[PDB]
Amino acid sequence: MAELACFCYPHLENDSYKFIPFNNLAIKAMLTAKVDKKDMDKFYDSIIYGIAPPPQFKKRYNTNDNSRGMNFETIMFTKVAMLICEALNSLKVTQANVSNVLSRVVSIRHLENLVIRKENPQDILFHSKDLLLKSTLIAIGQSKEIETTITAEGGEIVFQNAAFTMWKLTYLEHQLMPILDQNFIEYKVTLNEDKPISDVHVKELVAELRWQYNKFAVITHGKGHYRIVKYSSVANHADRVYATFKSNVKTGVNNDFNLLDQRIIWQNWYAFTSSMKQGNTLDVCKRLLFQKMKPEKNPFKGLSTDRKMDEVS
Amino acid sequence: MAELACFCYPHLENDSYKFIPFNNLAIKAMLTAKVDKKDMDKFYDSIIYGIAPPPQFKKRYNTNDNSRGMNFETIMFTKVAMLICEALNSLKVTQANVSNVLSRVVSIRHLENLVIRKENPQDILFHSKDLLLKSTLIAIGQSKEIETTITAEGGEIVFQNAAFTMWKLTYLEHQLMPILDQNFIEYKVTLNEDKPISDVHVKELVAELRWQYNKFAVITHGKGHYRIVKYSSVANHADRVYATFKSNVKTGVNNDFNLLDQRIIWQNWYAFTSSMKQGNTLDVCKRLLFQKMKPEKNPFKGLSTDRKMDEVS
Amino acid sequence: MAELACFCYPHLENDSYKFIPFNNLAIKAMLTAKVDKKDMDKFYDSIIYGIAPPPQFKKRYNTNDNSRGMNFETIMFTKVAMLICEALNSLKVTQANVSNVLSRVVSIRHLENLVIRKENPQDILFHSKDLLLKSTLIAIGQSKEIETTITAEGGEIVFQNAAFTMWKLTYLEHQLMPILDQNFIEYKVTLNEDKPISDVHVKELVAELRWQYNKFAVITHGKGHYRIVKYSSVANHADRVYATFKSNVKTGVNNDFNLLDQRIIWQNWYAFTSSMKQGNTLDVCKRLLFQKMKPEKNPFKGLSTDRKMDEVS
Amino acid sequence: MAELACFCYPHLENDSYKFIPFNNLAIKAMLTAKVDKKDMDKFYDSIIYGIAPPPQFKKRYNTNDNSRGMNFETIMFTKVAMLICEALNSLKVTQANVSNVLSRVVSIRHLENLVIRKENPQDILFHSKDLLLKSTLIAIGQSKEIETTITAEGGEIVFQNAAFTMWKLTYLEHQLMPILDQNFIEYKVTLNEDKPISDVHVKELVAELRWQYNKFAVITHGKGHYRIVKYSSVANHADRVYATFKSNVKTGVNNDFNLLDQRIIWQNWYAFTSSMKQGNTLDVCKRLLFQKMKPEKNPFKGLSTDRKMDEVS
Amino acid sequence: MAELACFCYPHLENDSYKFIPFNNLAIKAMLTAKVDKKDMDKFYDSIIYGIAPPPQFKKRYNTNDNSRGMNFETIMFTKVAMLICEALNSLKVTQANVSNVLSRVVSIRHLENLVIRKENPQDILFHSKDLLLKSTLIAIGQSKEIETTITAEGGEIVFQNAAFTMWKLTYLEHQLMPILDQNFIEYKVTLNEDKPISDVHVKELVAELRWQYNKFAVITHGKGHYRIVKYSSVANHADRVYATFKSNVKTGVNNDFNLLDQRIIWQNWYAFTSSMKQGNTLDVCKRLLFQKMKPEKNPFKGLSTDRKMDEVS
Amino acid sequence: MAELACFCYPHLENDSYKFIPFNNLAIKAMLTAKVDKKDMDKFYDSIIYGIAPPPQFKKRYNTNDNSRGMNFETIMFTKVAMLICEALNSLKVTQANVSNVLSRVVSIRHLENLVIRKENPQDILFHSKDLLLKSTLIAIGQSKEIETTITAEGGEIVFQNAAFTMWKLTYLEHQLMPILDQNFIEYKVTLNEDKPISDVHVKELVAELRWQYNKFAVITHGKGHYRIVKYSSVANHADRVYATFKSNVKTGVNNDFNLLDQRIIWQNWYAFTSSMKQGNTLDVCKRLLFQKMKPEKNPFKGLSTDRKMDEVS
Repeated sequence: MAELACFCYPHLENDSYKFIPFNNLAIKAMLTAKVDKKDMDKFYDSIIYGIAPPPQFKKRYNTNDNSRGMNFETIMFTKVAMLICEALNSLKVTQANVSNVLSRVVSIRHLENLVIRKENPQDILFHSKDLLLKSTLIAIGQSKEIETTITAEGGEIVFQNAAFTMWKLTYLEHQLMPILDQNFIEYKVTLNEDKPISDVHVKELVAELRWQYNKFAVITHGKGHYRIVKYSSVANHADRVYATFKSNVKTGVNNDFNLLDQRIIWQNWYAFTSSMKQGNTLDVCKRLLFQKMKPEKNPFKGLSTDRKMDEVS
Repeated sequence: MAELACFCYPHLENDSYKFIPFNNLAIKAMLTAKVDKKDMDKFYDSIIYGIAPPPQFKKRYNTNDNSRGMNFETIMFTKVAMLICEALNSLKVTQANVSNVLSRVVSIRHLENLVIRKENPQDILFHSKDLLLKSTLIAIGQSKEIETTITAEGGEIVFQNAAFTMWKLTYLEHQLMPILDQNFIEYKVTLNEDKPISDVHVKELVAELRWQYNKFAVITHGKGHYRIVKYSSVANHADRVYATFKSNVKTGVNNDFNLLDQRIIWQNWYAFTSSMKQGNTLDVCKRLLFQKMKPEKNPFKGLSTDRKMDEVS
Repeated sequence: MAELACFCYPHLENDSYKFIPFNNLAIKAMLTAKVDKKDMDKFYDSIIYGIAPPPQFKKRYNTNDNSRGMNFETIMFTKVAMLICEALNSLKVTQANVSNVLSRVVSIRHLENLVIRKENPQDILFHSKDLLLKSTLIAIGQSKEIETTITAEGGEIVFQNAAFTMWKLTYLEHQLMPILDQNFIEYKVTLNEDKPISDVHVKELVAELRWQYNKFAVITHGKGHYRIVKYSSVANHADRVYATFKSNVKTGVNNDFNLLDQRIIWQNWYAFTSSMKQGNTLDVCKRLLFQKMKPEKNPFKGLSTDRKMDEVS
Repeated sequence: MAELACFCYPHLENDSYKFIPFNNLAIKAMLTAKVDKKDMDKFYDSIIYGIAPPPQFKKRYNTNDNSRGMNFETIMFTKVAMLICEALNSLKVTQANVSNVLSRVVSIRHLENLVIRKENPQDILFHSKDLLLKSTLIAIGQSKEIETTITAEGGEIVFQNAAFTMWKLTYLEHQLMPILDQNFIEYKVTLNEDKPISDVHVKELVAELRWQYNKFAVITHGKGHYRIVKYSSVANHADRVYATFKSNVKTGVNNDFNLLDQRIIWQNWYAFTSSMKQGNTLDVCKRLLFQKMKPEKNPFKGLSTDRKMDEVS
Repeated sequence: MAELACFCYPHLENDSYKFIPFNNLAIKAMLTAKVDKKDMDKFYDSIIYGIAPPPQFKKRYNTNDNSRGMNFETIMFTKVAMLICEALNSLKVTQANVSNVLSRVVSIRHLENLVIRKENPQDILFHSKDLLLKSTLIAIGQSKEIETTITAEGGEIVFQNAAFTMWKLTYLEHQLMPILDQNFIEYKVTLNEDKPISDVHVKELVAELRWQYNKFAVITHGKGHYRIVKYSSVANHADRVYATFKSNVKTGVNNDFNLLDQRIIWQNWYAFTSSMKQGNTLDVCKRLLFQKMKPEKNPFKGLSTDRKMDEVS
Repeated sequence: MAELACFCYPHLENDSYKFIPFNNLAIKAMLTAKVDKKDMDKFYDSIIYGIAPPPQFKKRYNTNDNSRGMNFETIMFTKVAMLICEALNSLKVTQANVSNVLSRVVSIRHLENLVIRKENPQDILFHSKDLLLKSTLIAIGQSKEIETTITAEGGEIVFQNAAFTMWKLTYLEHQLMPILDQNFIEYKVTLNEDKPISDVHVKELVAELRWQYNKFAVITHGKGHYRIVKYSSVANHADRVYATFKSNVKTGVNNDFNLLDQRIIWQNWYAFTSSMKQGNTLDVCKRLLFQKMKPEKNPFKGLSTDRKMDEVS
């Protein structure tokens, strides 16, 4: 949600730019400041604690009368900012890229989960110093790779095939920006290797997404991995994928919606996304999300019964 | 599991019999006693605390080196024994019925749940003094009525139709005899009124037993209510309904297996019970419980999709 | 240990005497008083809290610089004093018996255990009002009865025959005068009915006193019940039974040592007590307590092996 | 109980094999995997946390619906695996021994007790680096030595002679695989030096195994040390020594049952083991374990009386 | 310190006056009120909680910015007010005495200690209903009696003669108005019966006031009992007895200073009080309190040595 | 109380002896051992934990059935043993001194207080490495110096003159061997510099030992410092100084009783010690300790009055 500027600021090192985090006490001194409408876009200078983000980012931090910001007063904020800076310092920035590299939108939950991944002494982001850089660059947005299992967000593995991996997103026990709804449950399926999947494996995946998580729809936000989210939410997700697609007339990213395997996606979401990709307006697209239909929406018929009978014995 | 003798003893009151509970300290004094094999079947007399159950009930109480008994040292034991005695004192017993009324098998969990029901100041067993007597007599076994909603065991209502009621059995947080497996989940469906159910109501029940609890099979132990238990258990239940049916060559109860509505019972369990009722041996009956089949096992096709589409909006 | 005067005082009610307890705050005011050696034997009058025991009982209560008294500041002291008074008020005392009824020696632990017995809603001292009077009169010393099971001290039944009963003395968790040694373990065997015991029962008792408690000697202090105490203590007990026997030249009690069944008592203690009863001096008696001997000290040979073989299967 | 493969896996280092432990998070990812019945015997590869034991070891780890595995999620699992690997890395393995060195059966409790021994800064396994290697190799099974006091399992010394040592096994307060029965008590006697014991020392041992632990039988599982276990268990031990002896037709170990000193072993167990060693079937062997007999089963008569008389004074 | 009006208000009952306490919530509503300087002396009427003391008593209750008031929000305030009202309701008041009976000065600590005395089920103020009335009337000031032991303030008896009684004032653990100095220790000696004391008793008192409390001076504030207070305070007491004596030109009480036994009072305080009683000014009186002198200030010489020698043995 | 052998053992290092402490687990293994009466005086060898003190020191350690030993299982035991060894390693011992250097009697409380002194980062035993050696050698007994302030035991300074220093002994909050009596209070006065004290300083000391601690007698055990202990104890101290003096016919120490300044010592103790030094028997010496007398026992008369008058102002 938040931009990259809320976490770090650029400091020109006479060849290229360095990036330095903020202090929570420098932000706290900015929420109380009184600056005029000529200096909202320039970084603030709290004499005692250093530089602070510009004042226009007021309503992005958890003040007294605010709850839609992030808990910047936490030990996790510093870790996430150090992660972002360590990533951006490797990637050399130029004098004409700074304004377009600190203005990108990132998911703070993704970054916090990467932090949690890199501190597990038995992970592989804890040993491999290059995999962590690749993961962080993918999360930031300055990379052209696809999020696979080895650089995925993280969570808790609840199913592992020879080609897929299901993670359970632990967004309730976060600190920097936890989910406030106490009824949140969500999963995601990431591919192990970017390559054509076989047919015996898609069946082992769908025979588990139908028996265990049957109250959950399989959708995708465009990139190369599926998201498992309950039906009573599929509405709000549609109104959130259409915005981003429509908010991409600002050409800084080419909106290349990667419609994944149709034998796995919910047929209604496949229809809606195919329409939205072909260039149809909103209200004619969401019409395809609420339309009842049962024409051939079961590729692999005779799956749940097999699981029942294998469970009995 | 335990008999009725473990909870109370008969005391002849010169017209008919009275029934009096035991003391936990009188039982504790019996587990340590040393009686010879002529007096195992006669009640014990612990000089200080009164009468105690016969010594042959040694391995029915939670000693130091035992865990398949009941926690008689608890405040719930006294409540359950008082309940049993208050029920049996109403029903007048004769000098030739005592040996056949304290030798019946009861479910201690059923009695404990009745106790929990009668102490809820907003129940109806808390006001109506006759409904509690009917419920307790049904639980004991000295009644010819069917367990309906108004005299059911109890638990926590998770679904209520116009004709059915689903209860969630809280067997883990019991005291007298809790379930030791920490993965126990089980439900039961009881009818509201003993009368023919309509067809629009069976559909509202099956449209909920297929969407929410899809990993659970619908079985029945013979009486007039369904039990919802997970598939990985349907084996052990079959080996437990066949014993009781086979252990009814001792004619004190006429084994009248009430096969309930076939549109609700799992078809495999319906076949197995119909066979066992027709008088076939065990191994040819359980053969019908593991046989894979999908010939017309969906009376109401097109139900889960309706629930999906009603959930989306 | 303490006398009966430490718990109650006599108040003349113009026909016979009444007995009234003390106040702990009246005793506390006496430990600080300053009385001259003419009024040590007369009751004290603490103006604010009433009468207090005579000052000569100074070193009988737990002061700051004392630990061989009793915890009179406890709720148990009041209960024990009320028990003693309720017993002595029934037994009518005369103007020439008061000085010889408050000068008797009692075991405070016995009285506290009686108190604990009478408050157990499932005892029989809790119902029968006459059994409690008999028990308390036996404990005080104004009765000519023998302590049987039904009026015994109390504890925790660890074995119950058809003729005997073993109790485990809980002297560590007392309040009025607990045992300070944290390695104290002791039992006592009381007879159920005062009558000749059979022979099949003495064998069931000795087959348990040899298998379970083999590190414990069976002794007796004179009255009609056995005491099971470990060998490393049998010395101090001998020096305590000989004193009481020798301190009975003051004829207020006829020392009638009831040597119990020789097939149960430790042969050394039987010899020592028989000698002391015949009128031999101390050092020639205790000579029989340390003399090694194995001439026919096993009446029932072949007992422990039977228990081993019954335990194996 | 568990094999050596559950703790470590071999990694070929181009001269011989290295051995590396597992990660608990790599095992947790294997219990959820879905592998086909061609790859059950090959190590698993959980992309994120590394290698994991083969899937055929499913029911060897404490899952949700399991309790007969080990608590692999504990800090003790890692210590035990590091111990096993440090032992096996010293002993050079060859390309034709790996399949027969990770398939051996070990006692996890033995290994955990060795771990507890090596971290006591005042032990000798804490200083001597070679004694720890000898102890661990004895525990694993790749050594031809006998477990003496200096390389024993461990516990708490409750008796120490000039030739023997009694340890009290603390199996209830373990973490990797504690005993679940809360009535477990067991001891073991190990020899100090492998050499002929004198006669004045066997008497000091038997005079303590008869006075203190009289409810305990002295048995042996074949190796060079005695085990003190209560009689109500001697049945289950017999059915467990006979299996291992009978399961040694697979010649990888020569079953050399070292019947220890007959003056110490329970005569029934000596007879049973001598029979089973001579090659008699089970039911004729266990016949000698339940047969009552008292022909000359007391070599040193007049021992307990000496202890009584030494305790009195 | 506080007046009697702070605790109760008069309500005319058409024959004489009744007295009713206040509510703490009615006082809290008065501290916030805004009354003009015509109604400071008339009782306040907080519409919701009733009558409240006049506003001129503002700085007599513990507000936020105050600590020299009393903790009126405590359960002790209500008890003390009920005590005062129960006393004043017995004593019939007339239409020309109300203004002079609620304007008296009382010691709140005295009243709180009386409350503590009357709730001790083993006191005598707990039984005798007339002694409590006498005590409370003495404390208030509407009685012509002398505070003896049986109606004394209270505390903890630390010494009791045949004629005196020493109490230890527990002013630190009060609630209504505790002493804030955490180094406060003070005693008082009250006479048992108002009658001439013997000579053997004054010696037993002075032989204890010289050995135990030697750092404490014996003074008196005028009434019939001694106060034991440490020397570093005898200054402030002198400046407090002289005020009250000088503030008695307002003749509502006849200042009759009862100089007690000169063999007990500190000679300097005896001289100072005799002077102040004869009618000398302050600075010439306090001159006699700091003058060093040792002419015959030991009536009973040879006392501490006797106590030493009695302590040795 | 304990000897030096209970803390360390000698190990011959081929030139002179080294000294090494014990392990608590090596002592625990010795209390359970079974050694014959030829090897009681030779060090024990617990195979697992090393050397252990000889078995004749059984009743010197806190077992289960013992309380007159020391808490060897504490972290303080190791510190005290390390202190003793570090002291004895400096002082070179010879092959004919070991038996007479580990047989000396030391006060364990003194050593524990030295340990507490050396770990205070603001002491001087924490900086000066030679003062700690001098202090420890004085405590052990291998030095010919007098305990002055700079090498004193320790405690809490409650008075400091220009020539004396009073310490308050904190023996209740020790760990290795605390005082069990909860009414223990004791002080000691040590000289600052070994040199003749003036006369204006002895007066400042006695004017404080008479005002504050008047219930305490000033005694001395022979060395160069006074001990302040309450009168009710002066008996037991006399029976303890006479033993040591009489137990010095074993000439390993020349009993040189240093009778200190007579103007400070209690005159009775001065008389008793002078007698015992002149060579009179016990019962004629203790006669001088209980004799009442007041002939010129006040050198500085007119001291307490000065303190009163200085306290008033």
